[PDB]
Amino acid sequence: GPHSLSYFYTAVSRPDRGDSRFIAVGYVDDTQFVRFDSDAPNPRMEPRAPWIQQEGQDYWDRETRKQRDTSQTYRVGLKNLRGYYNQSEAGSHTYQSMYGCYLGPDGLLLRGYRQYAYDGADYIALNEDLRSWTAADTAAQITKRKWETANVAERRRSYLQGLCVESLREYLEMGKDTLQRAEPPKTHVTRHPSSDLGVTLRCWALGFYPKEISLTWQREGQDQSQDMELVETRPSGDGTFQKWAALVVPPGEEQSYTCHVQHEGLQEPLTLRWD
Amino acid sequence: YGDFFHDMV
Amino acid sequence: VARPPKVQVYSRHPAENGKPNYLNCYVSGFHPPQIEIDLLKNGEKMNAEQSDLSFSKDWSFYLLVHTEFTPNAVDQYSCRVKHVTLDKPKIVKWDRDH
Repeated sequence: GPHSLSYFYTAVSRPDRGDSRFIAVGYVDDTQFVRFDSDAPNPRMEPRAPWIQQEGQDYWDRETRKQRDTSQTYRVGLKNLRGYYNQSEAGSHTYQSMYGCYLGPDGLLLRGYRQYAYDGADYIALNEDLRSWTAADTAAQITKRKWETANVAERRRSYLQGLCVESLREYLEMGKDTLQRAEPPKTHVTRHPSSDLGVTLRCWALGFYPKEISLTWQREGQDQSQDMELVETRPSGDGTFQKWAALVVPPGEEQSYTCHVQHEGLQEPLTLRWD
Repeated sequence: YGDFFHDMV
Repeated sequence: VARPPKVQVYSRHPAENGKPNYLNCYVSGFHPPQIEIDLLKNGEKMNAEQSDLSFSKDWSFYLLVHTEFTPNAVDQYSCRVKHVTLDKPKIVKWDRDH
């Protein structure tokens, strides 16, 4: 329901090359709008949505500076993390951070977050109150004390309540013709052979935005998600999304099943069945 | 706009 | 603790022969991020674009590999994925029903 601005950072160690790679991407809701890649020659923050291109040179210059500095600290940090976990230099390891703000209906911060992971495991996270940290193990406790001594939480809280929300608001207006116009799914049902005593009915939702959607199968109003195949919502490639839900039903019994679609761009729930 | 401040594990 | 990739192969629009389309291979839920995702035409690697590395709320990564294609009645398409969690490459064929 509420809009969000989020950034996703990935740093990976490369032992063979004796260096690391840092990749940052930025999103408004389900729409990517910037990237940074330390591996790119002369790396800069680059536009990845058309509406962000109207930002001036000061924006691209200053965003690029931020990422270059962040890239270096995440590279050095990979070295620390290997020492914390008694790891050799032979293996590759992965450090991630994500952070963002959700826009409340009053224009205030609904919820902000800042979290970190190492080799796919929660490492440290800013608590809901935006004033303290939770560390996952004895290694993360080293980081927590460093950040407490340096008062890092106050800066993260200031960013999340302030610049994050005001940036979100500026971006939503700049790209309002796409970011604030919900595209409803194009829906249909198909039938396919399955096995003895059973044909498959597949309910398609195609070309919708934003990503959140509800696809359910009902047999006389009763939810069938137990025997249902529900695929992960997937990108269309043009900024919209797709999803389907499929169910095996008895032959001749097709018309006793209904597919129900809920989407923000529909404004009224839909029912449909096999034709 | 990205968060600026020094980020050191 | 490494997580294996899930793979979907699909067209941007419902396929009709002789009409230009887009072919997508969406690979998600994997960790670590090192991966190789090839879209294949009759077994041969296509020079398809790859999205910027991103990840989900559970820290697992996702990538979209995609390219233009005009489906017909003969050409066969698939997606081939190699990841440290797979002892053999994972291959998913494209059909118009999924």
